[PDB]
Amino acid sequence: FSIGIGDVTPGQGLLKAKYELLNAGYKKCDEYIEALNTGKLQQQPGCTAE
Amino acid sequence: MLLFCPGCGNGLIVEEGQRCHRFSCNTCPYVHNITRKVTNRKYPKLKEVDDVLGGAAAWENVDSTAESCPKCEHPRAYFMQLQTRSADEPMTTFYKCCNAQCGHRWR
Ligand SMILES: [Zn+2]
Ligand SMILES: [Zn+2]
Repeated sequence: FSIGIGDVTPGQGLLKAKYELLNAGYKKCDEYIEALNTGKLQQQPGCTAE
Repeated sequence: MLLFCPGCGNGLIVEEGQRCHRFSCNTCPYVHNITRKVTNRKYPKLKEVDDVLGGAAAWENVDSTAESCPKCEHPRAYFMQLQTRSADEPMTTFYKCCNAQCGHRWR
């Protein structure tokens, strides 16, 4: 019963999903940054704009 | 408001004379008769209005021949103008549309 660097290596099924998920999250965060800095942000109840 | 003596530059106090109220120095003879209306407005900060109008409030600003909202092109929407801070602010305009299978909030 052994462990190794091939037991934590990511295959091809992860290095394509990770890129798309990082791009989707970064673009939605950039959209919320742009919607806070230059106009309307639909403010959640009980907090400030930031 | 603080007002200061042109002579010595100490702080003036308001007192009453035989014909008028006066701004008067405590350390020199200078007095200034209040002849006419003088004022100083603070304009403090009012409450938030964001969570106060939501949820079918008692709005009233709707009028005959009012404009339809721009998305639905129906007059099934309220619109209002309010000061958000003190009343020296120019009033901002805001509107919300509520129709069947359609919820939106606009500016
Ligand atoms: Zn003085
Ligand atoms: Zn609507």
